Amino acid sequence: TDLSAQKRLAADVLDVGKNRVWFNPERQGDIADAITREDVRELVDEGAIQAKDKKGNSRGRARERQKKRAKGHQKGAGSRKGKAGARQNSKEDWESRIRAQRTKLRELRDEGTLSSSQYRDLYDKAGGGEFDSVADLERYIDA
Amino acid sequence: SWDVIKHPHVTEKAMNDMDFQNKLQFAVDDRASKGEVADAVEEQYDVTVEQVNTQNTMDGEKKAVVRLSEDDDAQEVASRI
Amino acid sequence: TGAGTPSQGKKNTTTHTKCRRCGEKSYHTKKKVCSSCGFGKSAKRRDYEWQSKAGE
Amino acid sequence: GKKSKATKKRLAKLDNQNSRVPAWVMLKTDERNHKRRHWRRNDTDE
Amino acid sequence: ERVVTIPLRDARAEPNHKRADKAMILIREHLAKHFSVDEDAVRLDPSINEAAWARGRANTPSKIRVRAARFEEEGEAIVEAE
RNA sequence: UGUCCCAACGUUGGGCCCGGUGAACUGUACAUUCCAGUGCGGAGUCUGGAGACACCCAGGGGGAAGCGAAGACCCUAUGGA
RNA sequence: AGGGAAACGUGAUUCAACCUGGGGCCCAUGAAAAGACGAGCAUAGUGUCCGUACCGAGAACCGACACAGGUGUCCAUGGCGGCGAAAGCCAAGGCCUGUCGGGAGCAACCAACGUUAGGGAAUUCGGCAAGUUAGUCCCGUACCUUCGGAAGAAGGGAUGCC
RNA sequence: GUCGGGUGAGAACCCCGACGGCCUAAUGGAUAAGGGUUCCUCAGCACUGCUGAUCAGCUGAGGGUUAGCCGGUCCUAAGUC
RNA sequence: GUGGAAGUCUGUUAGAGUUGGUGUCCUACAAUACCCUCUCGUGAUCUAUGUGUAGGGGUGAAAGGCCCAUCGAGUCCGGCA
RNA sequence: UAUGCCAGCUGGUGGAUUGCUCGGCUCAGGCGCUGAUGAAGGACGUGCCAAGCUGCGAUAAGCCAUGGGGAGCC
Ligand SMILES: [Cl-]
Ligand SMILES: [Cl-]
Ligand SMILES: [Mg+2]
Ligand SMILES: [Mg+2]
Ligand SMILES: [Mg+2]
Ligand SMILES: [Mg+2]
Ligand SMILES: [Mg+2]
Ligand SMILES: [Mg+2]
Ligand SMILES: [Mg+2]
Ligand SMILES: [Mg+2]
Ligand SMILES: [Mg+2]
Ligand SMILES: [Mg+2]
Ligand SMILES: [Mg+2]
Ligand SMILES: [Mg+2]
Ligand SMILES: [Mg+2]
Ligand SMILES: [Mg+2]
Ligand SMILES: [Mg+2]
Ligand SMILES: [Mg+2]
Ligand SMILES: [Mg+2]
Ligand SMILES: [Mg+2]
Ligand SMILES: [Mg+2]
Ligand SMILES: [Mg+2]
Ligand code: NA
Ligand code: NA
Ligand code: NA
Ligand code: NA
Ligand code: NA
Ligand code: NA
Ligand code: NA
Ligand code: NA
Ligand code: NA
Ligand code: NA
Ligand code: NA
Ligand code: NA
Repeated sequence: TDLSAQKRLAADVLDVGKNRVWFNPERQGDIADAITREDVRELVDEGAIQAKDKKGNSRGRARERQKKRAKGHQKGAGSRKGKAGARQNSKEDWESRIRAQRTKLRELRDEGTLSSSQYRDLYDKAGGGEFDSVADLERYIDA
Repeated sequence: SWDVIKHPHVTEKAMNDMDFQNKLQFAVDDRASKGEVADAVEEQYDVTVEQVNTQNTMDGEKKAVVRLSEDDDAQEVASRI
Repeated sequence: TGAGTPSQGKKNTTTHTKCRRCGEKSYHTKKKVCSSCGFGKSAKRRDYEWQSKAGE
Repeated sequence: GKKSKATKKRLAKLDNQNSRVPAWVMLKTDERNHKRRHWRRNDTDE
Repeated sequence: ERVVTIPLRDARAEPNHKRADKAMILIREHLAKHFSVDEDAVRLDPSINEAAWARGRANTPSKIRVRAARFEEEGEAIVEAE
């Protein structure tokens, strides 16, 4: 018996990789006689032909690590591989910070805490990189 | 002068088209268009051609898959030849 | 790179083809001229006296 | 490659010439196809 | 029938990446000798095979307890893990 | 730091034996040779001695001025480029 | 509608494709033409001719061969990893056809290679070959210089897990 | 690769299952050129296949490629006639 | 601090190249290959397809390099015995 | 007396030799243009089964007429 033709057919009918189709060792003779796709579907319905299950990589160990790293662990000098600027894009970080500080000053303005002249002064200072962060900005604001 | 229809292309597949789709397959002169095949077919067998599909074969000949109207029956038209 | 074997690999260009006029596979499809019969270059057929011994 | 209708006709003929001398001709002639061409071992024209 | 312990120390004479194969041969050779039968007549139940190949082709276990039975009209042995 | 003193052990694939498949190089003839001599002055074959029972397996290549290429060097040609 | 044995989800983050902006550079200025838009709607008729198989490569291509060579494009967003389209490991998919096998602890010898005490270039034309060093962070850095550089100079320290 | 089993006159290498592995810009998927029927089916082993073969890209016979909306076709480019 | 310049750096990203091993091979896997090592890798860059230049002529970041395994004057046939 | 040397015998391999000639080579006489009224050449077809050659051209190893020829032919 040579069921290689059928393998090809079952894989298309079951819509699966040929390597996943399973032929019951006790029914080679019958499968051997399967000539048409329909013959195949029929043997499929009798469970003589089935499709093994595809695996997936377990993300269990990945998740635990993900937690430790999200909490601040496993990132010591001994765990870094890329240059600093590689681990965190300096320009990208500046865009983050400067936007925060510009959004902050924007709120205090509308909010009334700052006069369009104080704001202007602070905005310009921020664009000039005078505040390390929003907190630092607020601090400076309070004289 | 060359004739349009050469002869009926009768093979297992041709049968399936005839029994399940009401189509007739023919070997036709490769200079013939779908239009010509349609006409030539109706006049020879007295039927209503609905559609024609052509294919220039690796046999040097042109094959035409002619579908008849529900009004006509391929199985019967072919049974008289 | 070797001009030999390794340079044979890029040879997938079609040039000389079956000639409409003489039937030989010498119609250079890029030149549109037959190297065998001259079709595409000369109305008269390509022929030369050196295609045979001088006294024949 | 994209073949034309003509080219296709030619390849077709070539394929047909690639058949064997029918058995009956053997008997009728009281006793080879010298134009046998394999696709891999041989090369067609054009 | 009986229960036998097959030593597979001799599979180390064969290149390491191919121990499994050699071990499977030793097992058949062993039964054939100890059960006075032709190595042709020795049938190893897949269990045995899976035991030997458990850690791959290169890491076969040094021994293997095998259960075998002898009989029939041409003489033979059927064996399996234990 | 096995480049070396100075080599060792081990790993894998060969190598060796078995089944199957199955070329080429090379061949005037003869040929078990060795030491000397002699010869166109660089001899398995001449001369004198010595040695030498036949066949086969494995080896590393001393000799056949080994095999491969009508010497590129040099000179000659009322030669070539 | 379809598809699924079934359930036949909702939110989020980062976001290839795709869309749409801003800046900078040229002693370099980055096609053309058909066609489309501009220029509505109903109904009906027509839409012929050629290609379409398969391979696309450690066997379907070129290389005399089922040749370890050569041969263009797209998939560059599958998971862990990590700077990464890297390694290493693993999915999906593919494969056991880089297609002869059996046996000897399996000697000499060879090819690839691991480890060698003490010495440490004595080796050799020559350190050829092999080896040492290494990622990341902190400290620190000479001569010289066209002031750009030299520079990762050198040298010192740290590095896991919970 | 290995153990079972299937077919067969014949099975290490044709097929089924399990176990063990290989490939991760490729040994996966879709294609251009080029090839030209190599595609599928049935029947075979004198040839071809680095051994064998019940297998095959081999031998023989049949079958297979369907388009208004995917390409060509149309436009024009270096340039060509 | 921002900005992100460069025939700029590191880099087996893809791709291109070819320094040493005078390794493996050298009746090859191969009439220029295999492995490790090494160079370039935003540019005078690499690359597909199309197209132009023809033999005392092309093309040449120049080696007398290259013009289909053919180059200090291609190849084919003829002069030609 | 293994491995083996020389000659022969039987069988083989091989295809010389002899014989044969549907082919060549050369001389000699006769004759001599074809084509847009589409030649020569080529391509693809054409047979019951048809791969090659020959013939032929969708009227496709052929159709018609006249003469010859003759009981066979495809
Ligand atoms: Cl912007
Ligand atoms: Cl297409
Ligand atoms: Mg910056
Ligand atoms: Mg079509
Ligand atoms: Mg050359
Ligand atoms: Mg066929
Ligand atoms: Mg000489
Ligand atoms: Mg000289
Ligand atoms: Mg001169
Ligand atoms: Mg397709
Ligand atoms: Mg192969
Ligand atoms: Mg030491
Ligand atoms: Mg010294
Ligand atoms: Mg010395
Ligand atoms: Mg070195
Ligand atoms: Mg097939
Ligand atoms: Mg079969
Ligand atoms: Mg650079
Ligand atoms: Mg680089
Ligand atoms: Mg070009
Ligand atoms: Mg010079
Ligand atoms: Mg040539
Ligand atoms: Na037909
Ligand atoms: Na071919
Ligand atoms: Na060593
Ligand atoms: Na020697
Ligand atoms: Na990733
Ligand atoms: Na094999
Ligand atoms: Na600045
Ligand atoms: Na190299
Ligand atoms: Na010249
Ligand atoms: Na000459
Ligand atoms: Na005449
Ligand atoms: Na014929």
